[PDB]
Amino acid sequence: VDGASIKFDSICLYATFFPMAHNTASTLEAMLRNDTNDQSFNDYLSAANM
Amino acid sequence: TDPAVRAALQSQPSGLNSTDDWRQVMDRIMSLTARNPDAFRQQPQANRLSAILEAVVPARANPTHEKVLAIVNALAENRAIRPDEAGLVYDALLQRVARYNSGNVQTNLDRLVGDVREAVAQRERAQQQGNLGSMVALNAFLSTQPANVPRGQEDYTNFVSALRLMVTETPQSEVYQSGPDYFFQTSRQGLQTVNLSQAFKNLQGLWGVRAPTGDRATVSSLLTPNSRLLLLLIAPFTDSGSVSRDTYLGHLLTLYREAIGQAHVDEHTFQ
Repeated sequence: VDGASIKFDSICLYATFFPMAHNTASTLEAMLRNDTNDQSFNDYLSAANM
Repeated sequence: TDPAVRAALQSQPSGLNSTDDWRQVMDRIMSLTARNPDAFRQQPQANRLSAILEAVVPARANPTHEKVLAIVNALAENRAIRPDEAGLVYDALLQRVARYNSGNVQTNLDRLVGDVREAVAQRERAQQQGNLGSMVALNAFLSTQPANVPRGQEDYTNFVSALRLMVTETPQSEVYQSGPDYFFQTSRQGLQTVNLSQAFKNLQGLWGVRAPTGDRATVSSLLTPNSRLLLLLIAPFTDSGSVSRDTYLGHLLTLYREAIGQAHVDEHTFQ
């Protein structure tokens, strides 16, 4: 009720790639695809809210 | 790390002491292990139960990735592709298998991992065994060369056998043909390349007539330096009496053989 307003003119997504030695990156990519080396994550406020 | 593509693979798709080797886990969980018994009896409950639950009913696994990675690694260690190409071709083969899969395909894949393991081992031992390709090239060149020398023949064929023995007995030596000539490199990325065709052409005229003329350095300039290197490389071979002595060629061979000899001997002595 105070006339505050905001518009998005444009938006872009940025990313940063670590320049890895191609053979090392290739072997890492090979290893990371097997089931035994799957990545896992959890969350700090592991929780639930109510 | 390890050349055996099975071993150099299985480091990548595997846990550590999981229920892939069921017998060891079952031995350790009851009491059977003697190295450190009662280890499992005193872990937290969850862990204990979970192993036990894993042990009584094993969980099936999908070994497609393991086999495909094994064959890819075999290709990489055998110079079939570059390592970047290895990273790409792993996914390529994975898609290929996944879009045509069948029990027959898995059977052929196991056959193939066995075959590539054997292939890598064979390639390594053959590369350390003498490089038959050089022998084939040398035999082709010798077929190109004539086998008859009007002045002297025993020395010529003795020298030919000596050269054959030299190329056979030292692996990593290269014999090939680049232009309209055959050559002999004592090592990959190595100096001392001998123009074999030119050396034989020059040496054809010195076989059976340089024995009486060895005392006077009147024809000594006929020996082109390339052929001199060729003779120098065969000093350890063609031991005394193989080439008839009192011959300019024989004299050079004997001198070179004596020189190299004092050297290696003194060297293993060192200190």
